[PDB]
Amino acid sequence: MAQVAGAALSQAGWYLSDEGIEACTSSPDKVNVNDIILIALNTDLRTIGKKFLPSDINSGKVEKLEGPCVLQIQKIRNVAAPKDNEESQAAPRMLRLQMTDGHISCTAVEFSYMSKISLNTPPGTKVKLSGIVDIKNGFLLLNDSNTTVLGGEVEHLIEKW
Amino acid sequence: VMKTVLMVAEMPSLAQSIAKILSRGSLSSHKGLNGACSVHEYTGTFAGQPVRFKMTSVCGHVMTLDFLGKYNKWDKVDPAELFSQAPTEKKEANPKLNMVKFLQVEGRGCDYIVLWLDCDKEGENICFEVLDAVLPVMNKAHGGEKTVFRARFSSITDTDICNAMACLGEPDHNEALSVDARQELDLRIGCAFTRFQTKYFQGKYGDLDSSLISFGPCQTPTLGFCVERHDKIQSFKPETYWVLQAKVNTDKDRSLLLDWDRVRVFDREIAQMFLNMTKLEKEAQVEATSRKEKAKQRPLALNTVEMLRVASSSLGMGPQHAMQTAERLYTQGYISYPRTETTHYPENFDLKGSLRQQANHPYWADTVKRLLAEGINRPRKGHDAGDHPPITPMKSATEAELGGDAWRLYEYITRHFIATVSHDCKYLQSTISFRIGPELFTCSGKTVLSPGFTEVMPWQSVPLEESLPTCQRGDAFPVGEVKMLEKQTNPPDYLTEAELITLMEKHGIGTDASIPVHINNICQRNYVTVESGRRLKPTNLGIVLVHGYYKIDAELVLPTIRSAVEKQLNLIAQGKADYRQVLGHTLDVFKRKFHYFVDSIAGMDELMEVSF
DNA sequence: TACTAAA
Ligand SMILES: [Mn+2]
Ligand SMILES: [Mn+2]
Repeated sequence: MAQVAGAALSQAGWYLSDEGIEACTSSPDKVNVNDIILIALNTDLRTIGKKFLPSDINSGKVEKLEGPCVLQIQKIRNVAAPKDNEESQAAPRMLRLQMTDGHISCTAVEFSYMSKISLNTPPGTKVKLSGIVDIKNGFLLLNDSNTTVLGGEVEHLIEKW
Repeated sequence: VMKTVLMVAEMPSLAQSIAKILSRGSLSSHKGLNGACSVHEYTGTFAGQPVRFKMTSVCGHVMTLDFLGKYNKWDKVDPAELFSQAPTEKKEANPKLNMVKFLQVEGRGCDYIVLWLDCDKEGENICFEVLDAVLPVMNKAHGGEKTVFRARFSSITDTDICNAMACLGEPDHNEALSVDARQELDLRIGCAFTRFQTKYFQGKYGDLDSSLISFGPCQTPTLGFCVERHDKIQSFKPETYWVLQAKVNTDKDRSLLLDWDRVRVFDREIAQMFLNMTKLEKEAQVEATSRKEKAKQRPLALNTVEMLRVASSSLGMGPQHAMQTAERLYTQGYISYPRTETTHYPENFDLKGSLRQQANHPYWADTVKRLLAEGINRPRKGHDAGDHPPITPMKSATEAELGGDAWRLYEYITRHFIATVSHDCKYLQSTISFRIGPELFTCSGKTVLSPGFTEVMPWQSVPLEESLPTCQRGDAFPVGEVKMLEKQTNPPDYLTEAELITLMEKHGIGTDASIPVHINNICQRNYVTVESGRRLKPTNLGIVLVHGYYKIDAELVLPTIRSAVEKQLNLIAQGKADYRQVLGHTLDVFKRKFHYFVDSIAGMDELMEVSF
């Protein structure tokens, strides 16, 4: 059922629009949540996702983020290194990730070391944020135990730069 | 009725030393026609028969390669005929010293020749020049017995020289051919490019009239290094750091300035958030300690490159001036040969005696006596290129005896020698890790246990710092005055002589005796000026020249074509190629490059116009 | 009038 599929996506962690799931379905003969997720993962989020991230998260006020959800990375920059020398090893590696759900954009900082995310991460990949995530001064604090990479294959304009 | 042998050395000091070693105290010496070389006589046994000996020397190269007269006029030859339609002949160098006639008169009656020349690559070329000079005069062969010999040696002692005299061999022709090819290529490139550039820029812009614009396989890359450093300096965008530091006032007497684990943050908001989550705390909790033991390595044997670098950095002397001072000290009899590359003391060196001679100076008396009483540590093993032994002191000296310019060089040399012979430096490093809320901090300190060469080289010493307080994990200390500091990146400064020498050695541009010459040449041609701190700053002429070279054909400036050409020339040295073939191919490719260059000078003119 | 390099 459509309600069953939507609920399944709900506990899975994907918050997608009704028109998004209507557009992303293969054929309404026998639909499977697994194939829906697999085919949606390879597309852009701005056209299929919904609005679940609360407003004002860019600024303060809000303190904690609840729910696993799914976010899309737009850009990654190594904060602890200058722009000219991005391969310098004079500092511990800190990453600032610009994340989106299609409507509101947030910013996250690598509090601890994570190996599953690198500087050459293909833009457009999807991340799950299971657990309770700390919000400090409008910044999402990311740890290795509360971030999971779901992969991503969306057309890359990064190669141009 | 007994035959005579003739032995040629590359320098009179070497000739006299080898003659005195091989002749057990019996040596009759007299001057010759030149007045700059001496002839030594002795009687010995060679090839199983009694023989008279005659030892002499030649001052470096005997001949250098130059064009014929008609093509040395600069105004009657097109600077493109120099590549393939120009004969070249060898002409005497330093004509005041009649080397050819001296060798001819000294070798009138000899039967065997032994070449005691340097084991360098050009030693074989000098060997064959001497053989060309002497061979048509020697008294026949009287059968198939061999008359040409060559001895391989690297150290001037008793046993090494005796072994060299017992292990003779043959000379090599391919190395001489390689050196000749290198000489011909260098001449036919430099004299072709320089003529065209000088004759061009002296006819359009009058500001640089009566000035010489030179091109070569070394000067151009040397200038390129400096102008490329200038390019980095000009193309720089400063940024803004944000560093966080905190102070801990444990034991109510000391204030430790902790260092942030994360060294820098480039985002103001992230730095502010870290500061916000840290400053409202009144405790600092220790997490871990460390008491690792380390060691500072003693310096290696002295080398000409290291001596030049130290003279330029600390003593504040130019490379040419330092070389002149070293040469005067060597010829007066105070230091060894000042142009070596080896960084490895020979196994038969008299280290104990050389250290024992300098046991009366008030500066080193205690250290030398302690070393001689408690034994000497063996020197570090290093490169053993068979050129010459490293630079070591040879006689005692005092500040009154030597001048105020050579005394500093002698002091540095003897201090380096004692440091190489001496022990190592041991220091205990202590690091203490603090936690103030989420973040981490570290505090580091050093404490020396047993100084080694430090007392001989006080500038290479670990600084004295207060010992870190004792603390075990779980203790808590009061923390106060945590704050955020803002810093900006600093642009790099112009190249120094030490850095330029390091780069030239790394890229294989220039030899041991060529780096000062090239630096002085690029300074004299007004390409680069010398400023405070021994820094080389490019001028407008150098900048425009290198930029035009890059725009037209970069292969003339990049510091790898010299290495590629050396690799290509090594083929005939190893016998895997042909001299004519390699020389023709290289000359053809460079001629094509020159023809592409000649009809594209407007690219350099358009940059010359704005400058001048 | 020189030039290039190398002992
Ligand atoms: Mn030599
Ligand atoms: Mn050499």
